[PDB]
Amino acid sequence: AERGYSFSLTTFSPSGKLVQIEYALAAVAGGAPSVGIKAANGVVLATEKKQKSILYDERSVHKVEPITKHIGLVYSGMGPDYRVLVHRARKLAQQYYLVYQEPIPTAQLVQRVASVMQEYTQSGGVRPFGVSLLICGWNEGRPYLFQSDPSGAYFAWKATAMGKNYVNGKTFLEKRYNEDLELEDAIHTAILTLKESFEGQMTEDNIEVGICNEAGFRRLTPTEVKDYLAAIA
Amino acid sequence: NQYDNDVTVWSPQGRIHQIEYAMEAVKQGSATVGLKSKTHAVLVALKRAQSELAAHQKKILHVDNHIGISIAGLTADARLLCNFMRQECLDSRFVFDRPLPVSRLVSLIGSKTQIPTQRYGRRPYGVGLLIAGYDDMGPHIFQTCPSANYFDCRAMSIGARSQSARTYLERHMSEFMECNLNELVKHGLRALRETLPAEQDLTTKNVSIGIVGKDLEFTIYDDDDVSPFLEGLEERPQ
Amino acid sequence: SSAGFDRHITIFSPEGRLYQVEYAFKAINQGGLTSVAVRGKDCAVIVTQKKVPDKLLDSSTVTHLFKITENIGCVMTGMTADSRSQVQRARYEAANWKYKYGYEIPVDMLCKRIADISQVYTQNAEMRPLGCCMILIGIDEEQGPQVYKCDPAGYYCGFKATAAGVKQTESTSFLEKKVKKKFDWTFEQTVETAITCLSTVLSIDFKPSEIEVGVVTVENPKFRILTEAEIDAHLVALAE
Amino acid sequence: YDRGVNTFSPEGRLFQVEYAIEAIKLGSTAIGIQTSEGVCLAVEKRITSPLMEPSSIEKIVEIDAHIGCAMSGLIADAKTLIDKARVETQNHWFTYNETMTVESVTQAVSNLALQFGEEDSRPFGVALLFGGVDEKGPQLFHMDPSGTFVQCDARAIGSASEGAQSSLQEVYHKSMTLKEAIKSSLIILKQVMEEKLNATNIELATVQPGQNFHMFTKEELEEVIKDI
Amino acid sequence: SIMSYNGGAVMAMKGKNCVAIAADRRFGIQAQMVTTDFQKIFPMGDRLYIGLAGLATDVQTVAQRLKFRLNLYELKEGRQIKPYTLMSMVANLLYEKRFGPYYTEPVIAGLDPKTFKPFICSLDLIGCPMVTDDFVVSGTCAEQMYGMCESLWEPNMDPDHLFETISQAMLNAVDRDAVSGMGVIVHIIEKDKITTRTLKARMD
Amino acid sequence: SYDRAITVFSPDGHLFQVEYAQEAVKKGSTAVGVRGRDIVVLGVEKKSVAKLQDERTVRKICALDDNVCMAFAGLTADARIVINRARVECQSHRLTVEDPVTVEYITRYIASLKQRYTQSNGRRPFGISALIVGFDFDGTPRLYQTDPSGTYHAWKANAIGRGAKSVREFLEKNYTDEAIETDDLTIKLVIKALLEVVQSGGKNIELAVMRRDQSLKILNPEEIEKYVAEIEKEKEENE
Amino acid sequence: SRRYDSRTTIFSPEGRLYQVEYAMEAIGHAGTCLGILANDGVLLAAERRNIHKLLDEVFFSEKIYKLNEDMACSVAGITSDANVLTNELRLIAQRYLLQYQEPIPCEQLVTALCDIKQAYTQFGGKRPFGVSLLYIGWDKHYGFQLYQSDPSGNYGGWKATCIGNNSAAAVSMLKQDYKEGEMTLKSALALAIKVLNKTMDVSKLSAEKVEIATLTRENGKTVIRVLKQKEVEQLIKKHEEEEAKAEREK
Amino acid sequence: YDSNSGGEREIQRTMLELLNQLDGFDSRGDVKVIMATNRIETLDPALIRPGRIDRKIEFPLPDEKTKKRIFQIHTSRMTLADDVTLDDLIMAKDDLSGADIKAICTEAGLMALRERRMKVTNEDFKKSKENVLYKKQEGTPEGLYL
Amino acid sequence: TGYDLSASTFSPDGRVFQVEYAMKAVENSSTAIGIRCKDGVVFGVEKLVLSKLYEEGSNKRLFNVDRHVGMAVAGLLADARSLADIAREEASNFRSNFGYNIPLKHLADRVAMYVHAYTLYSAVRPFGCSFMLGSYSVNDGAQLYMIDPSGVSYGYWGCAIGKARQAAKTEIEKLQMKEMTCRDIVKEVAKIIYIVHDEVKDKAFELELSWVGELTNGRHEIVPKDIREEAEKYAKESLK
Repeated sequence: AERGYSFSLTTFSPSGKLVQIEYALAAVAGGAPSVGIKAANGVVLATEKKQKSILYDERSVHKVEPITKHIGLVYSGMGPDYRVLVHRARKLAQQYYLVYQEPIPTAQLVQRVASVMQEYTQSGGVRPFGVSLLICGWNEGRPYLFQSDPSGAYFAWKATAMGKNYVNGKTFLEKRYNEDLELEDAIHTAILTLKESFEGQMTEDNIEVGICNEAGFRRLTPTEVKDYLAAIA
Repeated sequence: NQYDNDVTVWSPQGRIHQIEYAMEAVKQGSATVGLKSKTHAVLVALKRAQSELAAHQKKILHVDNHIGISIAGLTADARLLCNFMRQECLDSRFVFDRPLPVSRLVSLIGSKTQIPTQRYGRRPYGVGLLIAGYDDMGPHIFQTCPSANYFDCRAMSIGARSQSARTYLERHMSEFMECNLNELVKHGLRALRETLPAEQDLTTKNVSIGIVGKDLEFTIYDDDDVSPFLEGLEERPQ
Repeated sequence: SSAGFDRHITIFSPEGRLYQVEYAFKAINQGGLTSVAVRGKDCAVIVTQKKVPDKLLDSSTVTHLFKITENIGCVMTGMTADSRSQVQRARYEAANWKYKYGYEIPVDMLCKRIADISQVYTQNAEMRPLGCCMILIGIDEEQGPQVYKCDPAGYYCGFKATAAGVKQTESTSFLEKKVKKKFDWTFEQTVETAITCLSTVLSIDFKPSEIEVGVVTVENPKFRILTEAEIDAHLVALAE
Repeated sequence: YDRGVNTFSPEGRLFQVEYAIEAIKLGSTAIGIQTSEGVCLAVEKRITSPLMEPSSIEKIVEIDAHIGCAMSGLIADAKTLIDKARVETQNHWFTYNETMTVESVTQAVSNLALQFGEEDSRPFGVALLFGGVDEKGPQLFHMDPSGTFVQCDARAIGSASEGAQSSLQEVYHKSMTLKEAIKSSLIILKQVMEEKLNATNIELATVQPGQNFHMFTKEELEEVIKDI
Repeated sequence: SIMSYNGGAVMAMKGKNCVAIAADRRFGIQAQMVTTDFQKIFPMGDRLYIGLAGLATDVQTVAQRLKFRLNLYELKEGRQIKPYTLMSMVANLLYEKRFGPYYTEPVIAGLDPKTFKPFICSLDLIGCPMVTDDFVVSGTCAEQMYGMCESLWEPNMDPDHLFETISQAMLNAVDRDAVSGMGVIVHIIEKDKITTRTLKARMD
Repeated sequence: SYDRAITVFSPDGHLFQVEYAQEAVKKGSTAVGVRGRDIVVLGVEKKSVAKLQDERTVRKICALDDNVCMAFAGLTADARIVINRARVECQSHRLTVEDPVTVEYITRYIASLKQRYTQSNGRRPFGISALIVGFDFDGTPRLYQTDPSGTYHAWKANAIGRGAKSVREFLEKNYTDEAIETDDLTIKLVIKALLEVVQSGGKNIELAVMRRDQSLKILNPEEIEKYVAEIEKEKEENE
Repeated sequence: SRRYDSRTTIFSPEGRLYQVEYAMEAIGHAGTCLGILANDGVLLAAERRNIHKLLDEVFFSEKIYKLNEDMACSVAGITSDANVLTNELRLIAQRYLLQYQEPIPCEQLVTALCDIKQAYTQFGGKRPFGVSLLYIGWDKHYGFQLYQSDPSGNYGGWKATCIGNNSAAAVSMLKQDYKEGEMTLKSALALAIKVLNKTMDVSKLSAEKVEIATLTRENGKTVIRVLKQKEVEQLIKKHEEEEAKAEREK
Repeated sequence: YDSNSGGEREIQRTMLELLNQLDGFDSRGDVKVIMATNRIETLDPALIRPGRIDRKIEFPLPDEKTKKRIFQIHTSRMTLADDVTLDDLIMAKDDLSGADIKAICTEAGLMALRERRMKVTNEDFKKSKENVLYKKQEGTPEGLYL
Repeated sequence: TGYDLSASTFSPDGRVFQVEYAMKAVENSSTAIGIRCKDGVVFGVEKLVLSKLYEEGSNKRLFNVDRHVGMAVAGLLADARSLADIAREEASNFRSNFGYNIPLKHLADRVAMYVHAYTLYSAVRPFGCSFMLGSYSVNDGAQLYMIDPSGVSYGYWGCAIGKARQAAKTEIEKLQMKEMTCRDIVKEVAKIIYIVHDEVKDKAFELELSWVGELTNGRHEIVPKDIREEAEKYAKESLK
């Protein structure tokens, strides 16, 4: 039919479930653990980066790639198609910034990106993004933490977790983390739930903790990571 | 059998069967023999009809003043290239105010049919054109195939069981270079008379003949124009 | 698992795995080459070789050393056909940054813009993934040299010393123990360890004319490589 | 083993073109006749139920004032070719101040005979009977869905093209007058129709240089009927 | 001139806790009047207005095209519209045609949705934003607008003195000058309530 | 496995997406219609009204103009497409050359548009049909039909849907040439086919009659309620 | 590329649409909504499949998405798949206000969005929308109106709806409740409470898992009342006393 | 596929053997062959030629006349509490095959059997009918199957 | 099982079946070889004879793309003329924007990017032509490059494609090549050309020869048979 320009490859199962989009969740489950916590003043992110060989230095490749000065973010699962939407979000966040003259909230990043991310899944010939994005930041004085999925559905969680055994770390973040706590206490339980599936070795390069202050996002260097977590949590 | 589905697949022997299947359409055409001498060239085709009352389908048709051609195989893709054949003619006749030598002219047709033989979903062009034209160096006889390979020769024969004409040609085609137009046309039809079944004509209006020369403009000869060509000949043996 | 015609195109699988992409693993095996990257304090050294089945082989034309920028060169692996199409694209975006930006090129993040074009190759509907593997060095101001090895999955990768390929798996095993512990690296120390890390793999140890050792050190920042002269001297220096 | 339908099969030739020939089996047939005095053509509307209106479906349309035509198989398939061919002959009379006669219509349709394709669409299986009067007098031409134009003086289409032409090729000897072929066609017509001949069953196409146009008239259609 | 074709003057004056904006009700071609009931300033959002001086087409065109992008921003984000967001929303609209730009003198004076703090701004026809800490005046004659108000407006003006100062300012300008006239509408808005009064002007 | 072609078509002698679309036609809602010298009558049934929903949303008859009426049988999805399509077509026709072409322009529009709708790639044929209703100029009636192949044709009677609706057209042939000379019996034919067609509920039945050049209005349950009572009385007069 | 095409757009041999039949199986699952006739107002209620209490619920209206200050639409289906249609119809409703300056009527608003979902079904082989959402509003002509969208490109608009799975016991009860309109806006909401309490899977009528938004016709503001869940609990316990009063009969 | 058979073509070749048996060579008398299924895509164009080339049947879904004649005739032997009227039975549920009309009547006297013979509870009967009413009312649309 | 369908997809063994079928597709064609001396580059083409077939000096695979460059091609002839026009159009772009001789290195690189690109897409198909590129200049010298359908760009002093005889390139090392002046080279190659490729397979054949170098002052043309005539003169007496 028609051209061959990559019409949609996504069909509906007899039960109505998505075919290749649900398979992208397996890459999220087969990915690396990433956690984040929305409590009180700001949002705190705890990711996991471990070198497969001793020749890898974590000082070059950074897991945290903040979209805006006040907006941080992390990801889970799969890189190649991740940097595509990242830089796309850098170009897309400018229309709201140029026309409306304002440090665009994370909620608008959720509405615009997930709409294009859903349109990307609707477009065939290309594999859907296997990346689950945790969107955070500070807007209107009250921060936010939002979780997306390969299908584009956006949720809101106080303390969320993704990757291997994400349902087990979600219950720990449901119990150990409740109501709201200070960013210092948020970093504590964010590393404890990350040390769940983590190996028996935790150093400055093994875990990196991002934090979104009310003053705007500030990415902590591995220095402060080894100072607070040594002696993790 | 799952690896034979598409066109892009090369055979285990390394050949694309789509060109070979287009070669079948050229073989099913009428028997025709183009030829040239060292002075004048003569091409002969055969007319076919589906029914008795149906007028015999013409093959040889005039395009350029000094270039006559026959046709076989797909008529659709032929008439397409036919409008493209008129184009390049009037092109050099307008800008350059001179005709196109058949050598570099057919090189454009071979490249015109290269794209449809490559891209997926495109089809080759079954083509029976036998081109006879005069540049400054004299006549030339080329051939046309869906593989887009034209070969310069003195004579060739294509169509149904036309290989029998080459067998008559290979000895005679070397001796047909010195003969003037008159006996050449009747010796020309002597090649195609074994290509038809020997038990029937071979009438006047079922055969196509044309003649072109350096100073002679190509004119289509058919029906009563073949009567002087068919007269004064000997019948085939038994 | 596989269902339908998914075997005949480039897309995901019923289990979410990949076939085409994973068949590019052995796409380097037909070339049968090796490249190992070693970086020092102020220097970075690349080691490569070539096969000479016939005496008609020209050293200049079959040379596997590719020079992107005067300051920054590169090297490839696998089939050399897919590598050359990526050579001009590495030169293209280079000249784009030299023109527009006017300085020493994204010594760190250049692998992101290259892998982006490399991902477009993979992300295309029907097109060849181009399994050629890109390897770059780098030069920055007071950052020391840099080493980067990119793979044609569309991602950026680079570190101090990295070796990936057919036999490069055993080469990194020696580099893990050789670097640390704790040690420093000088000019000739990185050149001498370029063979020893491969010495854990094969190292037939024959005339150096076939092997090509890429080297970049900061004195004059321009990348460059000698011809046949002192490379053999560095080969006899490491063996006492 | 269906590849692209355009791909020149193992035999080999186009699938859809080979299929479109069978599309003539689902529709009615006609009978062409040509003579020095004029060209007469007959058809059958194939009325399934009396609810069918005779003037609603007509198998004979006149492309140019002096040039008639006959369709085959479906209706709307030819209707796109029919109506667009009327624009052709009219622009020819604009540029050259003379209408296309029986010839330049053929090459006009022969150029578009196969325009179909998948990339860069579907060929019609309708056969066309081209009538008219050129400078050479009354002429009738024929073409097939395959695209090759071959001159057929008197041609029949439809599923009866096999049988109707077999006896028709014998009677076309030049010693036959036009009036003898008129009543010779209705002999084959009453054999190929299951329903008794009535005013709504069949129509006639007759074009002559002197009598025109004509086209065809009304109530003269019923005169050839009762004579069956 | 282009702005003098339809004429009109938009005078927006900020008070202490409130803000006032005024525009004449005269609508006519050149010196010939058409109707005095035409509305220039249109309501935008809640407790926010916009002044417009220029071709009556760009008055209706922008205000309707602004209403388009107005809601679309508010429907995506339930929060309000802000005078800053609507300010550059006109600037992006006036910049859609660089060498073809619409001819208008937009004046946006509206209260902050968060607090009672008023805000005033005025934009060029090409989309150039401009803000003042006292008042923004746009109209045919700039001599009576800048001359009077500089000797009239005060740093702290309550709604009582704010409306009466611009009142006599329009009375002395219309009864003397020519172009403007035929009634003037005044919108004085505060946090508690919205007040709209129409000044008396000559009918000739 | 699944082995089939699409377009076109099959050596077996029948098309695929065309005559199979006729199954999506015959399965459509049962509807009838007739033509007359003054008042033309139509009908629709088998809408499966549950009495709990609004009848105006399920209405199967629209009007491009007061002169020409639209009657279609099939799914209501592609309906508004054609409604938006055809109304703009008859609009742009109203725009230039104010006097419209009579009955041969509009009947060949949807027909030829549907024919080329099966022609170009990336176009899926419609599985619905339609029958034009109205009155020709100078007091003549007009009716035609749409075919999946795009062939326009004029019927003396409209019979589609189930076999029960085909009897409504059978009863029209029993009126011979003269009948009916009163519009009362012509409307009663729909009230009589109400029992025969569908479930005989007296609900899904809807009709409108256009007398000469007067624009028709939907029948209110007064006239049609009075003509429903005479339908059973007229059948009792034959006993 | 003919074998790789699964013929999504093209029909099934059985006469049904092959892609749409598997599409509406997701509508029978996932989203759950309801509608009923009410005088001088209209009510909407939905139950979340996200109802797990670990969410922040900072989105305020979620399944209730409000397209315009005067109009809301209850969505059943995938969120972001619907969010493409939300802003689209929101702009279609906004472009209507641009060339008109008058609220968009509900009739042509539904037929405009259903054609957008239909375009992908008829050609392009694109993934059709599996989102079926409701419609509410008011016009000066027909007044209160209710509508529904179908994946095949058809408007499922009626004066009542069953979406998408449960509410079963209340469904047949709604046919016994078919008495048309009333208010007392709290009385019509009381009827909606016995629907949510009885027919819920865990029952108990969880207040945090459901949200009720009501549109009150007002001239000319047309105030939409969005309940803050503080007055929902007293509305829940309002009819629970009436439901306990209804069982006093037998 | 079951156990070691095939799968795929071997299930087809035993059906091709089902042809060669039934084709068939050589059988004269009867053995009258009658085949039935829910949906037949199975028989090849070759298999239908020997049989059945004459008569194969299709029964459309029943109408109000058939369903009333289905249930009244099915209940001619045995009714429930007599009194059964078929006017409101086919009018209430619209529509579905006469299959489940016996099932709702199966549970009708079954639920009344808690009273050991005869009784009808208005609040319970319409509540028990709600289970089957919703069962068909879950999948009501198709479509608009049309 | 169908892994050879799409040219954009890999194979279970990790290579391109479309290229593997394209490599042997050139082998079935008649032999076309090439060699380079010090001041020149030599080309050659074999013309098979079955029945007649046609006029001698027809459809010769030797083509002239540019002043200093030439084409010795093998495989399907129509695909070669298409690449002949592409190389001609590419040579036209260089003589236009610049106006001097196109270097043979980048001229082969432009075609290397083309032939490689058609193998990447399943829409188009790979090339069944493996040709030879060689040139000589006063400021450049004699170079010869071997291009393969896979898209690998490289060159040796000599290469052989077409039929599998390959014995015609064996005697070249038994004779003076880089030392000779390219004049006598023409007749020195043709000795075993006649001997090998025995008459059992093909009864008759015909040989074409072309040369470009210093004696022609950079020009490329087919060496005539009458001048200097020593081409086929020494070839008939060298068969023993």
